[PDB]
Amino acid sequence: GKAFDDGAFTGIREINLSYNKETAIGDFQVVYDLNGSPYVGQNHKSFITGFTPVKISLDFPSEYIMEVSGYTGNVSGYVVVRSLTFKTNKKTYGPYGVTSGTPFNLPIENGLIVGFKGSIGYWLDYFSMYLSL
Amino acid sequence: GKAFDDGAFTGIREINLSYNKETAIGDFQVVYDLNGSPYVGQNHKSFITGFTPVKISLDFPSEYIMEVSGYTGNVSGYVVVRSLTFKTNKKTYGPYGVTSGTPFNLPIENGLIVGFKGSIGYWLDYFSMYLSL
Amino acid sequence: GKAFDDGAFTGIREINLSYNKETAIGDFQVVYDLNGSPYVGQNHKSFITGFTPVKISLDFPSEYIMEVSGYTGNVSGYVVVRSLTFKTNKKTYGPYGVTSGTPFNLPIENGLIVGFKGSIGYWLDYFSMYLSL
Amino acid sequence: GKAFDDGAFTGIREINLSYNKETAIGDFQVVYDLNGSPYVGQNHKSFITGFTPVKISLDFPSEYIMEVSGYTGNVSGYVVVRSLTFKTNKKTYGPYGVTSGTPFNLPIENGLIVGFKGSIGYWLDYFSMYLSL
Amino acid sequence: SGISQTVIVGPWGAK
Amino acid sequence: EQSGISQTVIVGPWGAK
Amino acid sequence: SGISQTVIVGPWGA
Amino acid sequence: QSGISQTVIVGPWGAK
Ligand SMILES: CO[C@H]1O[C@H](CO)[C@@H](O)[C@H](O)[C@@H]1O
Ligand SMILES: CO[C@H]1O[C@H](CO)[C@@H](O)[C@H](O)[C@@H]1O
Ligand SMILES: CO[C@H]1O[C@H](CO)[C@@H](O)[C@H](O)[C@@H]1O
Ligand SMILES: CO[C@H]1O[C@H](CO)[C@@H](O)[C@H](O)[C@@H]1O
Repeated sequence: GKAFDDGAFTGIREINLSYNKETAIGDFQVVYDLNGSPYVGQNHKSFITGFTPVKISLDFPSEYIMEVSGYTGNVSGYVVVRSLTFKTNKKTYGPYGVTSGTPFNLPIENGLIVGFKGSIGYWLDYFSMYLSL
Repeated sequence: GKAFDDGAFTGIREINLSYNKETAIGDFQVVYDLNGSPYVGQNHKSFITGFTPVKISLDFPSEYIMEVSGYTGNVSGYVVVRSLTFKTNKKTYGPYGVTSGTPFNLPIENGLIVGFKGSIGYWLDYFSMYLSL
Repeated sequence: GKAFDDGAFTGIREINLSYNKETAIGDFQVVYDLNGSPYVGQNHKSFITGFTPVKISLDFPSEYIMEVSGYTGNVSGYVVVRSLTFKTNKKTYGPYGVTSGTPFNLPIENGLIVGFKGSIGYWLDYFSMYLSL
Repeated sequence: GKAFDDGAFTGIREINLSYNKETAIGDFQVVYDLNGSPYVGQNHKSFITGFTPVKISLDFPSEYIMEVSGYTGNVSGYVVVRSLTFKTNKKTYGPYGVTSGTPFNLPIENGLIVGFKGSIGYWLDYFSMYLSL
Repeated sequence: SGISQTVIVGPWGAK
Repeated sequence: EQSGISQTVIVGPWGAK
Repeated sequence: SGISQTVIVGPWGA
Repeated sequence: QSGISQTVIVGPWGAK
């Protein structure tokens, strides 16, 4: 698949991903905050289509993600990210996708997620997050 | 249990913990690096005994932890940390304790674990990690 | 004058300023690096004309600023930044302006300048720098 | 004379230095905050004596240094720091020493001084500061 | 504040 | 009070106060 | 280098 | 990467 690396910004204003209840996470795009102004991130798209798009609009800067979690599992022989859930200091968005497989979770006690990187083929194969004060 | 918070340091030189395969993680103590000097952290002791002692002596600063993973679950009705594994850029230490329950993992692509805080009663109830460049 | 704040970025690729040998620094603009892509910062213009333009094109990322120095002093009754010198690991750019008054210097032993903010009327009234690892 | 490097800590609780009106700054010692507790820094002493000691006790954590300034100039053949001034969000301490020579100033708009390094022979030849959020 | 901050992840375990 | 806005060290200003 | 750095955790997935 | 944490350092002032 295609690897992506958004790099680091000053925060997150919105997450736009897509998923399919039978497979996994498909597309992933973030509208970051860059020094007080929105910065529209690159849309990282699946090589296939047919997913359900979702928009998570955060009340930035008062609202921010505090925990990211989800599931990794097999889909047609590939270990990929099947589900994601973003929990902010104000609400929970998700789960989006199939909550089956092996769970993972990243609670943040102090600090902020300020960037994403990973790789997407037919589905989101893996991802990492930039963290900063 | 009794809460503990070592705070942040320059790095990690050695980790001294104990565990019991029937139950969970017990003692936890860390010798950190403080600006070039070993800093002997306090020994956060389990209220009970019968644990198997484990000393993880890192070849600091060449060697550093790149991933901490483990399992959380119920022991005598308490949700605790049943197992821990520390992978460095050189070796994998663990797993210490039974690998059953809900998995969790913190791989680090860039940066360093520089402190630990948590709570210990009969076993390690929970813990967080300080991260820094 | 008009206050400006570029914010923080990943680095610096080019600096375009203007100065007058009898007065002080005038225009100030910066092309930053934003996760690998040049970021054209807004041009912060003096309210008056009469300056000599200067383009400082760094060989990013191998070349980076290690010290920023200059002079402040009154011009037409206003305390302004009269001179600037940028020293990188490869060379020195400047002094630009008038080397008289109260000197100031910001040598960086570790870290990078990643943003500028300040205020410009007829001249650069003042400026501050974002620093990061 | 003798280079020193305290490294980085959590904050500053007290500065203890000495100076002489005929010359320059002599001894320099810092009591840092380390994760909520006082950490007594190494005392960096002049090779000579006869200086006037002064203690700067900050009301940590509410009070913190916002600017450090002073003078550098020749003293019997050596260019050293002849004077120091520490301005906190609460008050100004100093000038200590002799305000003659060329000035320097480090105003901090965001962040904190968390450590000191430098060199002292008969006097403080030079020094650097660790900055952090 | 006068206290330096650090990123912290977790907790993993109870609560 | 944690904001969703990332912080950076800032030194200065030099020039008019 | 002249490139700013940031803590990165992950990856999760394959 | 090093196993040693790093931080921003400014200076020196007093001669190089
Ligand atoms: C079907 O194969 C494609 O999709 C999978 C899952 O996304 C990727 O791992 C793989 O490299 C290809 O891009
Ligand atoms: C037996 O109870 C003790 O141990 C458990 C497990 O560690 C803690 O949760 C609890 O508060 C007590 O400290
Ligand atoms: C002459 O006045 C103008 O220029 C000075 C110097 O730049 C500014 O301070 C001031 O606000 C006006 O913009
Ligand atoms: C008189 O010489 C001593 O003092 C000066 C000033 O501190 C140092 O530079 C020098 O190396 C010696 O230690």
